[PDB]
Amino acid sequence: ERPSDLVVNRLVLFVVKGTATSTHNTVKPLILLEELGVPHDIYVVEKVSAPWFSEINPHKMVPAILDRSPDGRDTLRAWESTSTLMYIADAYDKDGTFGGRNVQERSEINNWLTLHTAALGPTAAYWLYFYKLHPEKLPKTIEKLRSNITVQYDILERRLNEPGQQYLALKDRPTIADIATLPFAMKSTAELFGLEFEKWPKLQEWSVRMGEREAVKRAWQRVAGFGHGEKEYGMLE
Amino acid sequence: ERPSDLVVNRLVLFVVKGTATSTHNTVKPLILLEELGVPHDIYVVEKVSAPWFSEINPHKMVPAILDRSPDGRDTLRAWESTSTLMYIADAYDKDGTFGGRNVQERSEINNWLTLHTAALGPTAAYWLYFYKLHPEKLPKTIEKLRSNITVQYDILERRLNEPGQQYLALKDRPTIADIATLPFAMKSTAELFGLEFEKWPKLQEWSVRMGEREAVKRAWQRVAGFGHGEKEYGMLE
Ligand code: NA
Repeated sequence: ERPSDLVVNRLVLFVVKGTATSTHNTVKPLILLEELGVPHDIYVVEKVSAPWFSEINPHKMVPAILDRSPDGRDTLRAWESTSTLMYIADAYDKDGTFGGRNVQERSEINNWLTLHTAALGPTAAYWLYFYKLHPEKLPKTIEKLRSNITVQYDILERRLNEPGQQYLALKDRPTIADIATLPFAMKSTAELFGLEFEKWPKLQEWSVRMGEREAVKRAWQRVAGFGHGEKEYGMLE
Repeated sequence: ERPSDLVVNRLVLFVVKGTATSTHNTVKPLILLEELGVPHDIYVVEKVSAPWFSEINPHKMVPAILDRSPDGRDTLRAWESTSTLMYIADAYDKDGTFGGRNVQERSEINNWLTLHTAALGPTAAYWLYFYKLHPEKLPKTIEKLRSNITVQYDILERRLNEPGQQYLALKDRPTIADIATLPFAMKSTAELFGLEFEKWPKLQEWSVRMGEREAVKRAWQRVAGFGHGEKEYGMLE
């Protein structure tokens, strides 16, 4: 059984209480929702281990989405942060401004999106798990993961050093690839991993260029705030 | 400089010499090519570290694809196995048989495809890295990765126990989510991880149903043989 305040009249984004370590994945769909101006509600999950929530996301994590299918026939769900980006793009990015307009664009967008999904994303998640959550401290494993993060920053830097390459996928404009990558490829996160972000100057420039976008600023301010307003948990107003 | 035998007249799939542990990602786009009957060449890479290959895939791994743009005027690329699947479906699966025919299908395909890309895939990759490749054995790290594989198997098993859920994403037919998951969710790979696959009966059943598809059989038989024929490295005839 779902909670009584969980209703789907529009896209619902599931998040947890905003903290330094709880927003790096949930901010991704929120950025895209802000960029596209998609109507959405925010649901602050108290316990991701709750049975009702594993019905939405069997991986028991945020972000998750419930939305009405375009024809209204189904309650669609999206879970995994990359999958929330693909879903919002598919349902709402009519012009492929973030999703890609043609096969050529999508080919690079899916390359840089998947690189994050498969490499930087999971490495950073394992780095954080072993550094902070694992009952035993495994410093050899932690150091290898931190080393793998520098290799991923090395790839992103090489790409942003190519002529006219202002963004990861496309030269001209940011895509879901850029949105997926940003939270793990900015100064505060690099500082968390124990790295000096200035060592990747084009990547740092890119992070600032992205950070200056109004949608991204609005996303960061809101995700930090979720659960710390008049409502602690459940559907926000 | 690019090798003299590398030309893009059609889709070229980049692979390495076939072994039990070198083919679980390259097999994914090869299954989809076989399923759709996409004309393609195979290129056996001697050294993924070779500077010419890093210009194709900066992550210096297989699989990677070079192919002609829709209009045939330009060359495009896909790299990361999941990205190779998304590209082939975009360019060649116009009926959305494997890519998904609508927002509802694609929502579930992208959920189960991204779960593999973000969770089982990277976990299996780190497991193999620490188990064979890393210069010192780290048994606690390997144990935790193994345990995380069982948690991914538990999620897949829960899904395939849902009434009528014959495949991971859709009830009725396999998609790129199934193709992506299979190599890391079959008896042989389970045995390699030191797991008893019988503990996940619906997952084992699904693996056998996928394995009985002619395209999946053709892919497995071909990928094992790359680099063992009359031409060891370069463009196969
Ligand atoms: Na089943």
